[PDB]
Amino acid sequence: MGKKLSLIDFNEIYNEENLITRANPIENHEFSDDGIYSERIFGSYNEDDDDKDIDTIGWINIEPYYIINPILFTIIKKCIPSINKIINYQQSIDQNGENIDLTEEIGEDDYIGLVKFKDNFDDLLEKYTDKKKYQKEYDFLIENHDKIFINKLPVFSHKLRPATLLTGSKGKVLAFDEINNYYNFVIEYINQINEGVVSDDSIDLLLLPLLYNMQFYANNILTRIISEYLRGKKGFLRKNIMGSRINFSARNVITPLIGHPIDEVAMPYKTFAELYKFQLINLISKVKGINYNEALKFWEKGILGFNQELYNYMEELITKTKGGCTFLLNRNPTISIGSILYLKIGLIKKDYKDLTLGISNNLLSALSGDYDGDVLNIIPVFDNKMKEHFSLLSPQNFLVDRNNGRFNGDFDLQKDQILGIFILNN
Amino acid sequence: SAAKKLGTFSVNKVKVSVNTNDILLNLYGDNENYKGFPDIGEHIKNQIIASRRRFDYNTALYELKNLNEMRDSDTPFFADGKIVDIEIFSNVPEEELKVQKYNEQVLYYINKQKEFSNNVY
Amino acid sequence: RNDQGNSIINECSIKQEIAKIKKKYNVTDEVMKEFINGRELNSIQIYLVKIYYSNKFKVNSNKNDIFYLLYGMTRELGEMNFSIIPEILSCAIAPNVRKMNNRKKLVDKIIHSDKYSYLLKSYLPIKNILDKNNVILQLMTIKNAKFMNKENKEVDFSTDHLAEEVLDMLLCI
Amino acid sequence: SFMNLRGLPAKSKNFKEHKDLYSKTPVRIGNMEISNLSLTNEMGSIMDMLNSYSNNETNRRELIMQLLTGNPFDTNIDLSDVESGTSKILKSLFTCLGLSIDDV
Repeated sequence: MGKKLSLIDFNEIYNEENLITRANPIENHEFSDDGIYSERIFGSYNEDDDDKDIDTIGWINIEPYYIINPILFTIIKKCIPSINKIINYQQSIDQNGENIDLTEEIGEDDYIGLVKFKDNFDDLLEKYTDKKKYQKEYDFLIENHDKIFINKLPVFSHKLRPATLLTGSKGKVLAFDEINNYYNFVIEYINQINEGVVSDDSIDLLLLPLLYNMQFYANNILTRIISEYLRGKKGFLRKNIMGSRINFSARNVITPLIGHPIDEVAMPYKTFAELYKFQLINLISKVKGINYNEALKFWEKGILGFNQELYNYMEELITKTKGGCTFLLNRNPTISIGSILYLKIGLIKKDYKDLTLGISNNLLSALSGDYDGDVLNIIPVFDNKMKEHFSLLSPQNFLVDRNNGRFNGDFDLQKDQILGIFILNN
Repeated sequence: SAAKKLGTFSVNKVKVSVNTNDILLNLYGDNENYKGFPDIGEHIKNQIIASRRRFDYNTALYELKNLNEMRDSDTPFFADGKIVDIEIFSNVPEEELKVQKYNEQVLYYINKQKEFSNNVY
Repeated sequence: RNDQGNSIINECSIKQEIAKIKKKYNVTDEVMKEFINGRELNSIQIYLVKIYYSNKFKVNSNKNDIFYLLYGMTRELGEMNFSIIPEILSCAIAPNVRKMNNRKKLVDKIIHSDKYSYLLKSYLPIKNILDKNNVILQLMTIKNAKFMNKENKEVDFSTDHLAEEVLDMLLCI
Repeated sequence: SFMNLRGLPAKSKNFKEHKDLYSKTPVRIGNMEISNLSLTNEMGSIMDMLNSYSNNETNRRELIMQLLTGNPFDTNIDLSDVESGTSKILKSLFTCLGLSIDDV
């Protein structure tokens, strides 16, 4: 399933409120409400109170003359080679000039511009059609007369668009990303068509090359906004969609610890105070009884300097929780079986200056770490159903080898304890 | 004892800006001794050097009240140690500082620095 | 830009405050409709609401929340010597909204209050200049408007009543 | 802490200006992170976690609401089905490209 490609007709999609008119983005030291930097439709950059969402879509009319869509254009170039030349109108001397004066007529198919090519699109396709190589492309064109020509052009949210108005040292510089740049040209270019109200042949002699640059810039738009927005690891499709940022997280450096079973681990007081901030704020609101704001004040004072009462509160919290306030520990970069662990908090370190995370020695091999300075990441877990689901990630589950079904060697005794047991036995 | 031996110094430099809008708070001392930042001999307490309240003309009736106690929505600064040296750059005429009670400490320091410069010159 | 944490904390504080208002005077929706009696928001009125709950929280300005807040607030002062101010908060705003003058003798008496004197002491750094150009503290005394009560009544009283009771209200600040 | 223009977590400059006691810069989940979390047969659970933490504004808000009050010892979260911000912005990407959205 998923989000399916289809160049659905824009006319039934398009809405009158989102059709932008020609205007400069700025106006008298203020963003114009009619240009691409409109606040009427299109959000507010500094303010997030805009009830309308960031996913509003802007829109440009080209109904007068329909234009081939850029997305299928490359496919078009496949079905008909060098259609860029056919739409390229050099057959003109009034304004284009004599120039080369020698050109490839190719049966007068070339230098007819976009309008004529649209008029005889079927004939040109019949002229350039390979039943053995380009047949599939021509068939997919057959299923798609309705979508080849597009009458509406969309534009991204200005809040999504990182383009900003900086104040350069020379002067106020509208530092836009390149996107709207071409878009501006586009709309400025379309201005000429709605500027060219008067009818005369020489105008059309200039109007057709304007359509040529229209399609050229449309292809520019698609290629550019796919170059970086949705390409590579910088691209949006991999940076966020699969994995993203986490708001409840911390990271720390690990040190050995003894006197406890393998599963129990201890966390520094400061990081535990920050992670479960709202659990403590809840308990403190209940017990103090006053509103949550003064409770927030108390919690601030608590993280600022060591307090006995707050430590008692967290001790009660660890004692009385259903799941023991477990979390996920993962070791950058996780490339081995069970490189993530589901561990349960056992003790809060009392010493304020201590900031290292205690961990039992036997877990060193499974997560492939060392006390040399590795930085490991902790993700707390809250939902009870989540606790049950991630119970399969507990080290007790990893105790069985999913490879051979024997006792796991990574949880086997490490170096020093092997030595000591050897002394005891032999 | 050995760990007590491996003592190491550390020095930090931190700058704070005060505009016409934001004002300081009397974090240190009584009403008479208005000092938003510890003096040279003093040690920074509670890991906070100073703080500023964002004054507003409208919010002058509730938020600006209880100047001695910090409000929830303010801007503090965080450090540790003891003040070693202070350097102030002021772009405002001294008359305002004279009529500013919450700027007596900065005025005193400015006068001290100016006297030093006069003597050296 | 602005974190959601403190805002949601303020919202939950608002909700628990509404719960306490409901608990204290065994009120519900019907008495709420009686208290609003078709009235609408008054700017100086919501400003008073913000003053009274400044220590507790910041007002979100949601309509029904404000009206419940005034219900609790009005009754709260209804218990002690506050006599006329709750009557004014009961009234709706008349369309004569202006700023009448101040009885300077009463304001001088206000300055004479050692209570208000120690407030000035806590506002002394602000008092030394900001008040001298324009005292925001009593500026609202200039901003006095006219009210149109639901019980076919209008506000007509001496300013000593607010001079004293609102003084106590700043004592609650 | 402060969210970016995309309504997502992002680091800030408070730490350098000494406005934050701790560094407080969030961790991001990467390729093998999602992979290993999907080692367990709980893809719905992983999606729920991602939506509750950062992706969905409404879901994170309702998480804070439920979590603040209620029993501190027992947290019984309840999640909605509102479309996440990431999915909606991807929808904008596709529709403005000329692409579209059509499940099944």
